[PDB]
Amino acid sequence: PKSLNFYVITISTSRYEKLLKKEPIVDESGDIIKQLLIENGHKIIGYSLVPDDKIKILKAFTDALSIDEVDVIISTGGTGYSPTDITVETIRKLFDREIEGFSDVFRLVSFNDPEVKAAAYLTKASAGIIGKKIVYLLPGSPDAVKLALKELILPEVGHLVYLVRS
Amino acid sequence: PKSLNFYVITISTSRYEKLLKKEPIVDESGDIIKQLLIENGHKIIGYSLVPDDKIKILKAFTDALSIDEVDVIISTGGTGYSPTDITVETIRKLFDREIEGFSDVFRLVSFNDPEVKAAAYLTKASAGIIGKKIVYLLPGSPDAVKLALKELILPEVGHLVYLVRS
Amino acid sequence: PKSLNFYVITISTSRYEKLLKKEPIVDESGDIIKQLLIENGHKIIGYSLVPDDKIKILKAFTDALSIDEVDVIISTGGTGYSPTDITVETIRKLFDREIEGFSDVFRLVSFNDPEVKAAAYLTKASAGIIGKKIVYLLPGSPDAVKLALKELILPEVGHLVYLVRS
Amino acid sequence: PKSLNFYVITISTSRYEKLLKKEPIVDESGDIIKQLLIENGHKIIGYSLVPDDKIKILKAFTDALSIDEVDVIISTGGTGYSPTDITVETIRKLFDREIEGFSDVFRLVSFNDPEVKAAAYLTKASAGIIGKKIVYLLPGSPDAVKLALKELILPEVGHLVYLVRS
Amino acid sequence: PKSLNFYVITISTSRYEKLLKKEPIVDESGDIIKQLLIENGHKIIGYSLVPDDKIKILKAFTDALSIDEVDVIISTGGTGYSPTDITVETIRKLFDREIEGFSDVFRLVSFNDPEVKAAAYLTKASAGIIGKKIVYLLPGSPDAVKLALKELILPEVGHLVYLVRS
Amino acid sequence: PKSLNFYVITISTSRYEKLLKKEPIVDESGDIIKQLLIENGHKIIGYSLVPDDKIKILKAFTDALSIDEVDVIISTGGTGYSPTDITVETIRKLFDREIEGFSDVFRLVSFNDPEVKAAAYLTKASAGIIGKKIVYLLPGSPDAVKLALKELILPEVGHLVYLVRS
Ligand SMILES: [Mg+2]
Ligand SMILES: [Mg+2]
Ligand SMILES: [Mg+2]
Ligand SMILES: [Mg+2]
Repeated sequence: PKSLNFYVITISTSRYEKLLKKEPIVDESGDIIKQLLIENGHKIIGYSLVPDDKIKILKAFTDALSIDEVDVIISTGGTGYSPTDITVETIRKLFDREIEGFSDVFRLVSFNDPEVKAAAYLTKASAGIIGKKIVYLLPGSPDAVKLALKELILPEVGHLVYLVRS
Repeated sequence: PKSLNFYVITISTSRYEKLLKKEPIVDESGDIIKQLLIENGHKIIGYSLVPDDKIKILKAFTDALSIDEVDVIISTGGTGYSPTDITVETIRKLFDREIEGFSDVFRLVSFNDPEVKAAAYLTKASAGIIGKKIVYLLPGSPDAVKLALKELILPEVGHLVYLVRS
Repeated sequence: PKSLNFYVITISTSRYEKLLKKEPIVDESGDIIKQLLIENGHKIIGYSLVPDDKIKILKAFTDALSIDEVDVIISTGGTGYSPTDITVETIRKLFDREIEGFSDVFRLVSFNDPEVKAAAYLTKASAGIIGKKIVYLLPGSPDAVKLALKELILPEVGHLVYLVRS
Repeated sequence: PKSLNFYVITISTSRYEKLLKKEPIVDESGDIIKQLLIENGHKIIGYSLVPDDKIKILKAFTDALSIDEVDVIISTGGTGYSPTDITVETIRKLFDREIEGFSDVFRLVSFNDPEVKAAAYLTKASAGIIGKKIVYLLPGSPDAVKLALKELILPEVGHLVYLVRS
Repeated sequence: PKSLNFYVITISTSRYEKLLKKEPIVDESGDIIKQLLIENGHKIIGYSLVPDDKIKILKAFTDALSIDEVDVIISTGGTGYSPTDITVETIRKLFDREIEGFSDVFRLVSFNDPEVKAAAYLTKASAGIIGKKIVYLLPGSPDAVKLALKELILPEVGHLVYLVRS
Repeated sequence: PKSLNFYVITISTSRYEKLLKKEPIVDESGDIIKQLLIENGHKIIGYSLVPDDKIKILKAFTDALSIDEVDVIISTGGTGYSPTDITVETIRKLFDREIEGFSDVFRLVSFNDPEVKAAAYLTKASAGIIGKKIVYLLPGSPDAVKLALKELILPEVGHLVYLVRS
C-alpha cells in the first residue's frame, strides 16, 4: 500500500487560548492521530490548532487543501452538540461529495463500545471529498479518534484515495 | 440525576376522532412513555393527542414549546411510510439543530431486535433541539417506543439537556 | 404473499459498450437479482442495461415507471465514490419520498459481513418511493446485491408496497 | 369579490416589551394593514403582538393557522438583515409551497419607490401557502406594508385563495 | 445565428383527456411556440402532450432529452399555484444547473405588461440546463408563452446554447 | 459617511495563468472596482487574483475573511453559465446569511440597461454576510461591475455594515 500524506487539525478553544498565552498544552487526540498514522507507514506533512471559530476553522482547512502534496485531512474536535461545536456545520458544506455512510458507520462502531453505547447518537463525525483529497471530521475525544482511525480510516483510506483519483 | 419535565404528544387520527366524540381511547404508546418516565423519576407536565394533520401537529408542538418548564418533548406516531404519516416532515422544520444520529442509531437497535430486523428501515424516528429543549419523534408502535425510551432516551437525555444549555 | 412485478436495471458502462458492439457481456448482478426474485415467487416484467450517463439512466428509470404493472424497480451499479458513479445523485432526485433508513441499514448489514466490514461506508445504496412504486438503487457488486436482496428487500418489500398503496 | 378573513401579526420586540409593562404602544404598520384590509371589504378576525423570538413567533402563527375561519395571515416585522430579524427563517420553512415570486416582485415595486431604490435588496418579505391559507410576511416599515398591500396583496389575494382551494 | 432544434411539450390534463378519446383539442400555446420558433429560423423536431401526472411529465422530458439532435426543450403548462400544477416541482429536480434568474426576469417582464402587473408573482416559470441542452418551463397562458419567447428566449437562447457547450 | 475597508478578488483563469509567468495582465474589472471605491472615500486593503479553481477560490476568500480590518469583500468573475464558472456555487457555502434579494435586484437593474436586457437572466451575481463582513460576488464583465458598484453597493453598503454589526 502507498504511504499517504496527512494534515492534522486540532479544533480546541481551551488549547488555542493557551497557545496564544505561550503556555504548555497537551493535545492527546492530535498526538494519537499522528502516532497511529506514522506507525502505519503514512506521513504527517502539517498540523494546526484553532478554536471553535468559523473563520479560523475555514482558514485551517483551506491552508491544508492548498498544499498539493496533502492527500487526507483529519480534524479532531467540535462534532457534537455543545452550543460551540461548529466543525461539521462549517466544513461539511464544502465537500464536493459527502462520504455519506461514514457518519452512520462511525456511530455503529461507537455504539458497540461498552463505554459509549447510546451516546453514539450525540456525534456528527463526518467524511467527504474535496478535489482529489479526503477529509475526516472526528470528535474531540481521544478514544473516539483512536476508534475512527483503527476501525474506519486506516483500513479503507488507501482504496478511497485511489478511487477518487481514478 | 435530575428529574426532568416531559411533554407527551400522541399523533393518531383514529384516537383523535374518538377524542372529539368523547369516546373511550386506549393510547398504549403514550401510556408506555408516561409510565417509563415516571418510573425513572421524571415528571409529565403535559399531554396532547392530535391526528395526522399538519396544522394540528404544529400547534401541539408549539403549545409544548411555549411552556418554559418543559425540558423534553416526546411524540409517538406518524414516522413511517404510510401516505398519511407526516410527523417528521412537519416537525424537522422546527429544529434549531437536528440530532442527526438519532435516526440511524434508533434503526440500529431496532434492526438488532429479532422481531423487527429489516423492518428497521421503514421508520424515520428522529430527534432535534429547539431552544434549550430536546424533541424526540417516535414511531406509533408500543414496542418501538419502549425500545427508544429504555435504550436511547432515558440513558442519555440528562447529559444532553445539560449540554444544550451549557 | 403477493407475487410482485419487478423491473431490473443494470448500470455498467463496460457492459453497455459491449452491447453496442454486439459482443457477449455476462451480467452477474442482474442475473442474481432475477434468479432470487423468481425463486421467491416474483415476476421480472422488464430489464434494461445502460452506462453511467445521466440522460440514459433517467430514460431507463422513466421507461420502467411508465409501465403500470411494475411494482418495484431494482438497479445495480454506480452507487460508490468512483468519479463516474452517478446513480444515486441522478435518481434520488426523482423520489416522491426517500426511504431514508435503507441506506444506513444496508451499511449495517454490510458492516457485519466479515468480508466487507469498513468497506460499508463506501456505498450509497438507497431506496425510495415514486407514485405507488418502490425503487432500490443497489451496488454493482454481486455479493452486495445478494445481501441487499436476502436481508432487506425480499423480507419487507411486500409490506412496503402494501403500505404505500394504503 | 369575496370578503376574506385576515389575521394580523405584529413582530416587534420594543412594542412587545411595552405591552408587558402595560404601557401605551402605537402599532402604525398593524394599524395600516387593518385599515386598508377593512376599507377594501375584508374582515380582521384576530391580531397578536410578539417579539423577535422563534417560539413566540411560531405560537402566534400556529394560533392563527388553527382558526378555521382564517383565510390569510399577514405579519409585519423582522424580514431584514438586523441580527435579530428571524421572521422569514422561522416561518418560511413551514409553507406547504412558497409563493416564490412574491419576494422578487415585492423587491421590484420597492426598488421603484424613489425613497427605497437599492435598499430593495435588503428585504426578504415572502409569501406562502399552508393548508388552504395564504401567508404574507411583510417588513416592519409602514411604507413597505402599505406598498405590499396596495400593489400586491389586495389585487391578487382573492384569486390566489380561490386557486389554492380549487 | 444557428438554426436550433426545439422539442415542444404541452402539459394540459383537459387536452390530454381529449386526445385519449380521439377528439379535437386546439393547443393555442404549443401552436404559438412552434410558429414563433419556425418564423425565427429554428426547427421543431418533436412534440408531445401530457397531463399533470409526474411520471408522464418525466417520460415526456426524458424522451426529448434522449434525442441527440434536440438543443432546447420548451414546455407550456402547470407552472402556477393550482393544486394540480406540478411541472416545476417535477422537472426542476432534473436540472444539472438551474438558470436561476430566468424566474425573476420573467416575472419582471410580466409585471411590466399592463394587463398582468401583480399577477406576475403567481408564476414559477423556470429554466435550466441538462447535459448540453436548455430547458424552459413556461406557463399555460398563450400570452405568457408569447412574452417569454419574444422577450427572453429568442434573443438569448443561441448564446446560452453556445455557452453551455463551451 | 464612514470610509470602509474592501478586499478585491479577481477570478480569471487566463489572467491567473499570466500571473504565474509574471507576464503583463490587464484586469479591467478589478481596476474599475478599486477606482470607484477610492473615488468614494473607501480603502482597498487587499487584492488577489485566482483561476476558476474551487480550492484556490476558497483560499482567496478565507485569506480575506481572516483580516480583521476587512469590512467588505468584492469579487469579479465566474458568476455565469460557462461550464467553468463556479464562483457562486463555491462561496454561497460560506455565507452565514445570503442576502437573497441582491441577485434579483442586480438582474432588475441589468435588464433595464438596453445593452443587456434579456442577457440579465444569464448572471448569478450574489451577496452574503460572513461574520460581520459583507461579500458581493460580481460578474466578470466591466460594465456589470460598474453597474453593481454605482447602483447597488456604494449607496447601501455603509448602512448594511452598520446593521449587520448592530
Ligand atoms: Mg475502552
Ligand atoms: Mg423484546
Ligand atoms: Mg413615498
Ligand atoms: Mg451605459
